[PDB]
Amino acid sequence: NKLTLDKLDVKGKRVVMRVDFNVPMKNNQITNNQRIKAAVPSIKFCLDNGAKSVVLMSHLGRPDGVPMPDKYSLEPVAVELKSLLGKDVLFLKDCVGPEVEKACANPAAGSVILLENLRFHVEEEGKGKDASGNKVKAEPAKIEAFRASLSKLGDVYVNDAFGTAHRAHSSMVGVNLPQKAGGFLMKKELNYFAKALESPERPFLAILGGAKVADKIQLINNMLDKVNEMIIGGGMAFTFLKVLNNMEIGTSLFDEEGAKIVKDLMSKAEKNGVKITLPVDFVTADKFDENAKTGQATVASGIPAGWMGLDCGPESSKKYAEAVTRAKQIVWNGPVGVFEWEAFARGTKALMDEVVKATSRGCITIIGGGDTATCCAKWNTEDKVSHVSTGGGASLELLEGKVLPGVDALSNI
Ligand SMILES: Nc1ncnc2c1ncn2[C@@H]1O[C@H](COP(=O)(O)OP(=O)(O)CP(=O)(O)O)[C@@H](O)[C@H]1O
Repeated sequence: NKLTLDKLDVKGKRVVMRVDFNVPMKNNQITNNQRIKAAVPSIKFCLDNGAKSVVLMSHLGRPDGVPMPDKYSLEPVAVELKSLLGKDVLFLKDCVGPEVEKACANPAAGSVILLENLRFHVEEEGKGKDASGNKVKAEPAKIEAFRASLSKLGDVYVNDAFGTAHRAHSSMVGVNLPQKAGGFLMKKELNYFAKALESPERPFLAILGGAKVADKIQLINNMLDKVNEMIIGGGMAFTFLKVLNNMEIGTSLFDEEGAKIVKDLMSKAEKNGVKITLPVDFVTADKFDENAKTGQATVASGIPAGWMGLDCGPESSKKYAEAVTRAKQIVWNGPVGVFEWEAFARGTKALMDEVVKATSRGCITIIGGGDTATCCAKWNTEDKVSHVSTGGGASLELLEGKVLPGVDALSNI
């Protein structure tokens, strides 16, 4: 279909490799390195297979096309990468231009080079904001030059940046080398998602959680065409409960736009035979705070208002468990409560326990990136589910049935 790294001859070749090293940070300290580790297999393969160089490029955060070295440098990533790889990483303070080109022209065999944040240049995204905060547009000649420069850095191109595969950015689709190969991470991610979406083992359970409904309509709709069961949890559930069940939800999140289509979505489900599991009980809070006073409510009792519901309750966890038990395949995108806070994490943790249990008995368990992946780190379960995705937005696009420009741009095999 598409050329992949396993099929690519890299011996004695400089490999310029787009990766997603857009890792969570604080005070320029990396807080989850999951994205970095995820790329190691492609990098090692290249090295073990005689690549002259591997030049790594990524964005970090949204500097919006202006240099932000004290907020968004990849320098910390170069440090973490050397540790993961047990090899030196040469960090360049830029990604394009004559000095970087000189550095990458003919490196000593086995050289690993990490470029500075691609997004310090407006050319990468093709638009951005000026240093005064005004929206600005990249210029075509400059974009071409930007792409040309990156292109100079390797003989062959590999994209392992699954997390960025939804972005038609210069580094992702604009590289002007004839051989453009998907990396092992890109391959792995797509395989699990394809199987899940094209050819699932059944029953196929989707667990969708999150705050709002409006932004998930395509996703729910598409998933309803694929799955056998769906759990809808988190903040989004209140919209369904209020509309469908007449529930009193207090101050819990309510999506007015979403409420308009909830019925239509449930109709599709019924028509398709998809069993919907909504929460039946809740952990309530008197305010939206980590340390709020908490209570308990049922759909029938209502949320006494305007208290808000911030986790599912024990009976919900039981129904969720029952669904998990039924499943031979699961895709989980979204926590079922405010997992960030211990008083409202219980539902999420229990579900994680169930998902882990399912994996141990052969359930194919796919965790969407973003918050759900974060939970995997938090509770140390990355090696206990089948797949923890590195791409939240990207994975969501696939789940919505969308094409990834980063994949499309690869060479055909
Ligand atoms: N019952 C509930 N009430 C309010 N918020 C809830 C909730 N259950 C979960 N959440 C919150 O939902 C958040 C995730 O929701 P959402 O739909 O906004 O994804 P998101 O904010 O990650 C989109 P983006 O990718 O831009 O960050 C988590 O931060 C969690 O605290």
